[PDB]
This record gives sequence, structure tokens and C-alpha cells, in this order.
Amino acid sequence: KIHRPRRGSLAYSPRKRAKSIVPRIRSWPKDSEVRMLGFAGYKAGMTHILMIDDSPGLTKGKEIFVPVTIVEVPPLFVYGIRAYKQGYLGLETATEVWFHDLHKNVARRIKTLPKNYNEEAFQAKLGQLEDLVNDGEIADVRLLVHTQPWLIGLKKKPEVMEYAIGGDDVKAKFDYAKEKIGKELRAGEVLHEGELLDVIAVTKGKGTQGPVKRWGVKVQFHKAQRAGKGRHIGNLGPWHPARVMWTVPQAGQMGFHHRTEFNKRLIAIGENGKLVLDGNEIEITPKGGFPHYGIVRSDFLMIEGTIPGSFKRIIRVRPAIRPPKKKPPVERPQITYVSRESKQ
Amino acid sequence: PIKPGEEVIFVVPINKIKKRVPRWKRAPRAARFVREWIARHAKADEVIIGTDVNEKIWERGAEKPPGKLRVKVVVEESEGKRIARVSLA
Amino acid sequence: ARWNVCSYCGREFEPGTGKMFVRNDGRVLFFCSSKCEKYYFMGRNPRKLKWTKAFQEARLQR
RNA sequence: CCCGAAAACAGGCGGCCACCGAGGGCCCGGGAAGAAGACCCGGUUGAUGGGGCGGGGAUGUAAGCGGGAAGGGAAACCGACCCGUUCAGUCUGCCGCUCCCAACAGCCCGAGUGCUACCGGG
RNA sequence: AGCCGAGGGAACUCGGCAAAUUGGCCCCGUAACUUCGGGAGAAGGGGUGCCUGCGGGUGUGUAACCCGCAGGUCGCAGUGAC
RNA sequence: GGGAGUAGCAGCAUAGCCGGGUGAGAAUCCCGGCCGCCGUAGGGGCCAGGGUUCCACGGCAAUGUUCGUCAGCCGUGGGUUA
Ligand SMILES: [Zn+2]
Repeated sequence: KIHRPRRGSLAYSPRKRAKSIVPRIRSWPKDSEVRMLGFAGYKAGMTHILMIDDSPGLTKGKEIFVPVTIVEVPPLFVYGIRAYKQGYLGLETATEVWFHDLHKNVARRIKTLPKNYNEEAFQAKLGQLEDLVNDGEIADVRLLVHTQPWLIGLKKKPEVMEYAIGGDDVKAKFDYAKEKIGKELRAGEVLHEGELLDVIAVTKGKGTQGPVKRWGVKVQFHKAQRAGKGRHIGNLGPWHPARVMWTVPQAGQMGFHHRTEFNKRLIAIGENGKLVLDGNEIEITPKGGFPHYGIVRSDFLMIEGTIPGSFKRIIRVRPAIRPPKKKPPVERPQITYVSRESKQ
Repeated sequence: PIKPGEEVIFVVPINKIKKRVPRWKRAPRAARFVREWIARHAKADEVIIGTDVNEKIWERGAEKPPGKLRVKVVVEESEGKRIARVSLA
Repeated sequence: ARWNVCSYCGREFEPGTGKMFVRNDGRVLFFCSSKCEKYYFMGRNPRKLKWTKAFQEARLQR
């Protein structure tokens, strides 16, 4: 006989359209630094730089070529604190506290906002939460966040999410949260330059596709091409078992999947659309803008390589949950050149 | 909306329905596009297109209608229904 | 980070782009784009094309 | 890492309505999505599509006018091509500013009844 | 049912199936073998546009159809498509 | 009866649009213009064979692979001179 490995992976099945456009983070890393474990933004475009290699391995100490993805990140607004307790099987929500004066555009997502809810009641509810957290029935604390697209002119309907906090304790977490609620978070207060990140997003749509493109099936011989069966597979299976198995390549939806990617290095965090190299202040937006995305105004991240999704899509980053043992240092690498030329 | 008597210049983009249709059926589609565009933008309930506009569209055959037409639109009120008359410019 | 110079249309092009062509005799050529390279190996004359610099170098020799 | 409240113990939290009306769909302008359905952003608390003004890009220096041209013809004049006016002209399924035209006028689905056997207040 | 495909060039297949290559005209030059009639368009090579002109054949012909040469110039490409 | 309001009404010649009319009613009937196919035949003529299919007026139950105010369909009246 002849052997080869099967065509495609059974680890990303069922290959179906994502339940939502906003991604979902299922697991969170073990960090000791008490801080928010992630941030969110909108993707703008790609370009390239030249930098002196800091990462272990030959090519270290030389000038190389590095492609880069720019992620636009205006500040977030913290509007909630949420407690969790332990039930029979797993965690379960216990209490929520919201802030009172929320933007007029949050009701584009959450139509049913409360009516009286002044600062009196806000502070009373906070106090109740604290008297609960000092008891012992509490397992972890998380923050509720919403984005502000009105600043960059992208849209008005916002995105709402729930992020976790670092640390083994809950009262330190509550102090952090109680200090942060009602205000804005910027990315420099949370993310460091040089960290490894995991990026999380929803991929581009390709539509209904066949098995040649969707699983890697080999095109058939030219006689079958002239017979009407070239981009088809040959067999749906054997005679016994007398049913089709789920492992047989078929056609269907390709793209718009919820994906994750490990270990992408954050290189630079900028302020107001400009990158201040050691020497001088510079812009990142190229001549003529970015294709399919305009000009960058607020704040942005440089990410080494590629990430999942189309341009104006919502991305979510977290610190690496699966890092190696030989890490590159945490500091902005020496950058010698950044491309501002036309990308269209 | 646009006042009846006063005549307005509109630019109809036909580059939009190209590649929506086979090549040999682009001018017959461009005609209907002109009609609907002008109705929508004049708030008109009837439209009357000129032999001159038609012969402009078909100047080159059924495969290469102009990418942008430039027309003059003048409106009439009769029985409480708006009626556009379209000419060239 | 050196800006290199096209051997067909004479302009400076940025790091991370272009091509180097090596002849078996050791002589080298730099190309900014696919167009300049194809026109070179095809045989076109950059001295008649007003978007190059050979054009001005010839405008002198007129 | 991917799927996953139809997990029949068919979940937890916060908030809004019910005991006219909370919410939703059709409809309108579009695509970052798409075989039909679904999905996403916007709808005058407005830059969603078009236009006009500019930026960037692709080809490669428009027609007309003026001068030259191997050679020919008494002469007037012919004459492929070349130079200048000219990084020009044409185009833009790309970005930005600007209410000049159009996102109007509307129409429908919609929970709302109770008893003994009760749990904890009355 | 059709058009193009970098780098390699039949590694595909029972099998170079299918597709591609060549392709008109003028000049040069053309083997083995041969029933001396052929093979033979063997093979292999060069040329080919537009413009300005000069000559030749038949003819009474600044009517008509044909045959040779120089110079200038444009293009990736001159049997430019068929 | 279910199959099923499904297949087929693609492939060899991919052709319609603006304006006007008639009419109860018009993608498909008439007039004009634009755009197109054939073009040593899809043009022009005429055997055999068919037998009234020819012409005008009036019609739309059925036929016409859709509609139809159209028709080689239906009705009435005519028409072939050596
Ligand atoms: Zn060049």
C-alpha cells in the first residue's frame, strides 16, 4: 500500500460561522501583576520596518526585515464591576454594579437602561458589593468595558465586553476595580512594549467553497477533468459501514471563523498617531492613507506579523497564555526605518 | 425637493452596474439605471427619456456605455404627480 | 537602511523592495519594479521616455 | 485550541415592560457579510451612497498650433517621423473635506386567563 | 465551451491521449536509399512594415497588370489581425 | 393518485433599447430612430411532393414550449384567363 496523512485537521470542526462578530476569550493566564489582562481595538493596515534583532537565535545583532500590523486603540470606558461565586459545577455570577452617567450611544447596544439611578444609589450598591467581598463567598472579580468608536469617526454603536484581573487575591482586585470604575483606560497603562501577545479575532469570509480549497484535496486526473469530476473527490466511503462518516471531506462554509494566534510581539505603542523614534517624531499613516481605512488619529499598536480578520474589524489581545522558555526582552527594539510610502 | 421649473444637472454613474451584468447586456441595463436614479433623486413618479440620451448610451454598442452620463432634468406637475423630462448636457 | 537607485529610470527606492540582477561576469543591476525590469530585458530605450532621467541626460546632448 | 443552554435539574446576573404597550420585523442608503434566508454599519442627535474640491495611484507626454525632416517639383507645395507648448492627457471597483441630491412617507407582530396542594412574609 | 500562467520541462500515463510548437512568399542550400521516375516543401538558414525616390517588360500610352535596387524612419513584435 | 407546481423551455446564429399608437388589457402587435445578425447564403429564383396553406375583413374558447389586441389557428366572402 501507499500511506499519506489525511487531508485537513479535525480540530477546528464543526467549521461553521461564528456565533458572534465580537470574539470570545475562554481562558485567562496566570499573572501576578494586578492589572487588566487585555485590551481591544480596530485593525487598520500593514507595513514593514527594519530593526536590529533582539530575539535569540542566529540573525541576532543584524538588520532584518519585519512585517507589521497596526491596530488602532482608543481608550476604553470602565462601567461595571461583576462578582463570581462557586456553584455545584462551576462559577456563577453573584452581583453587578454599573456606573450612572453613561454615554448616549450605549443604548444603541443596550436599549433598556435604568431610569432614576443617581450617584446615591450607585455608592450604596458599591458599598454592598464591598461588604460582600469582605465576607468570603467570592471567587474572582472582573471588569465590564465598552469601546468608544465616536472618537475616530468609525461608528457609533459600541462593543461591550468583560475582562479579568491579575492576582491570586480578590481584595486587591476590588481595590483596583473600585479605583478604575467610571473612567477611561489607555493602552499604555496596561500593555508593555516588548510583551508577547495572543491575538483573538474572527477571520475573513470566503463563502461556500469546495473540498479542493477547503480541505486540500488533490485535483483528479485529466481524464476525470474531461469526465466532469475533477474538483470532486472520489469516494464517500466503503460499503460497510453503510453510512457516510463525518471525516469525509465535503463542501461548505469557508471563512468567518473564530480564531486565536499565539506569540505575536508588541513592538511599539504610540500616542496621537505619531511614533517618536529616539531622534524625531514621525507619523505612521502613509501617503494617501490606508486602503479601505482612513487616517489614524488616537492611539495605535505595532504587532509583529499577521493577525486574523479584515481591516475595520474588532480585535482582542491578551498577554501570552502559552509562551516559550526563551523569551525576547521587554523593551522597544532598535528601529532604523519605517515605511510611509503608498500601500495601495 | 428640486423645484419644478428649474433645471438641474445630474451625473449618473453607470460604472456601478458594470460587472454586475454580462458585457453584451450593459446598455439595456444602463437605461433602466438612468430611469431609476433620476426618479429617486427627482422624487418623480414618472420619467421621460430622450432619444438623444438613448443614442448617447448606445453610441458604441451594447458593451461600452459611458461611465458617467451628464443630464439635465426638468420637472412638471400634472394631476399632483411629478414627471421628469431628461435631456443631455 | 540604504536607498538604492534603479538602473532603468534612475530613481531612489526604499529598503525592503526591488530586485538585484547579477550577470555571470559579476556586473550588477538594481530594479525598483517589475516594469523597469521587463522593459530592460525587452529592449526598450529609457532615453526617449519623459518619466526617466536618461531623458534629461539626453535633452542635454541635443 | 475549536463547537457548545434542547445540558428535560431544558442554567446564572443586571436592567426594561406586563399582571395603552418594553421590544422586534418590513421598508430606505450601503458592505467589511452572502446560493434563498441569515450577518454587519448608517438613517437628518446624519458624512451611508452620489456630486464638487482637493490628496494618492496606473499608463506614459493628448488634440490643435508653431518649427524641422530623407528626397521630389518651375514655384506654390507635398512628406513617414522628430522637437517644443506637456510628469501631459485620460482614468481611478482608493483616502479626506463639504449637507449641493437622496437615506422620506409610513405599515404590521406583540406578553396581559386562573386552582386547588402549597413555601416565607402579611 | 474558452484566455493567460513564474521556475522546471513528459518526472504524468498502458501509451506525449489532450494541448502547445511550426506555419504565407522570395533567395541560398539540401543526405541515406532508389524500380533513376523519386525521396524533396528533405533537412538547415536569411529576409519581409511605412515613407521619399530610381530603373526595367508588354503597350501609342505619365492608360493597365507585373519585375528588380538605394536611402530615411517607428516599434517588444512588420504573412503584426484573418 | 404521490413523484411535483418539480425537470425542461441554456449549449450549434447569446438582441434588443427610446419615443408614439391601438386596445378592457401590451417584455413580446403596428409606425419612426438607434444598435446589431446573414452576406458563393439565413438573399434571388424554381422541380418533385403537399393541396387552398394564397388575399381582404372580422375574432381570441382551443393550438402556438411563455403573453398575445398577432398568426401557416378559427369565421365570412373571394381568387388561378395562352
Ligand atoms: Zn525604475
